[PDB]
Amino acid sequence: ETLNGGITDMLTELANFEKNVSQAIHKYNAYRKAASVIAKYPHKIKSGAEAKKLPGVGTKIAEKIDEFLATGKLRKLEKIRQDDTSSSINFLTRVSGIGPSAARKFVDEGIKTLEDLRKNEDKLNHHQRIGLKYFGDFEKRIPREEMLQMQDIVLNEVKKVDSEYIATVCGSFRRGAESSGDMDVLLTHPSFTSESTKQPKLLHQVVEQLQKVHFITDTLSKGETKFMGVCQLPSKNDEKEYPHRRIDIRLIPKDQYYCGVLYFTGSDIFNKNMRAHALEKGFTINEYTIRPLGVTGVAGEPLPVDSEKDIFDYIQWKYREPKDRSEHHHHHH
DNA sequence: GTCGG
DNA sequence: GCTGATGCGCC
DNA sequence: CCGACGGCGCATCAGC
Ligand SMILES: [Mn+2]
Ligand SMILES: [Mn+2]
Ligand SMILES: [Mn+2]
Ligand SMILES: [Mn+2]
Ligand SMILES: [Mn+2]
Ligand SMILES: [Mn+2]
Ligand code: NA
Ligand code: NA
Ligand code: NA
Ligand code: NA
Ligand code: NA
Ligand code: NA
Ligand code: NA
Repeated sequence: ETLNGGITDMLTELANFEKNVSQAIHKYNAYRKAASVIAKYPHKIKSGAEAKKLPGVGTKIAEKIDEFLATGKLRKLEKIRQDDTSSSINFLTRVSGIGPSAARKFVDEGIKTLEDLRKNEDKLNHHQRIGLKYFGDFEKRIPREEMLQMQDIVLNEVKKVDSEYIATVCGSFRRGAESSGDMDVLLTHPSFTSESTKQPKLLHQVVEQLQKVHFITDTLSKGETKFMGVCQLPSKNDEKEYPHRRIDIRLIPKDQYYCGVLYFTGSDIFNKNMRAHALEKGFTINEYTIRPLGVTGVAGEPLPVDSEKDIFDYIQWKYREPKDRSEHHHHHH
């Protein structure tokens, strides 16, 4: 059903090879960009020349597209698929906590399959152990209806610790997706701003309560402002158990909420595009601030921002609503 | 790998 | 302890 | 070996 679906799958697959196997993070991003603009292109691509007009598609991808349009495949990708070392490395990176470095190391030590991973628990750190343990569950997408139940648990229990926390479920959920990979919760509290931490355990207290009602079930990593863990909906009595889910919680300075929500709403590729455009307009954006770059490449004072749209306005973009910050594709008949 | 120099 | 590099993660 | 490319939190290491 997807317009230019073959091409866009081909680019995503090369991208992943580059990140996981080549550890070539810049080529990964070039292939992701190429895939993103091709998938948002509303016409069927017929040659490499055409694709080459799109920003981020250059001679080599045009050559591949030309090849893919002739044969319906890419010999470069056939070779990679036959390579059992690449394949196992690629696979191992899908476990949370195993990245391209650990995957390569595991694979040359004879750990090539899940079965092999579950045999060598003792080599895994705590993150990796938890990612192994929930590997199948984490592959499942969360239906928006379960996101609503998880939301109702998180808001209720946040309120119970302190009425002046505000929690906002961002990510794909806030962009309106019908399913989400995980749940990302943006949290503020007026004791925490860019200038002061008036209370010390602001994030912890929330996490503690979420463990106490048995909603958060495991921890991957945790600091003063970002928690990363596992969570799970409580089931109907006797009914089947719900799969475990990833949950991310980020506490942001109350007075930098808009930059924070912009960041945490994504998509990841919108953020990258938006922040790249800001750079070429002479601004630098992160989850806290938008700052102008000095003539010498150095960021100055933060600019005032009273809404998400103020940030767009600064870099001369039409405000795009959350739903329009997702990636999209087109269809053929 | 692509683009701005 | 601090700073800076590497690895892995978030959007 | 042209160099930038989005920006940063948490975990852990190295060197001081
Ligand atoms: Mn579709
Ligand atoms: Mn489009
Ligand atoms: Mn998410
Ligand atoms: Mn997440
Ligand atoms: Mn028809
Ligand atoms: Mn994501
Ligand atoms: Na097609
Ligand atoms: Na181009
Ligand atoms: Na991974
Ligand atoms: Na920890
Ligand atoms: Na489970
Ligand atoms: Na631009
Ligand atoms: Na205002």
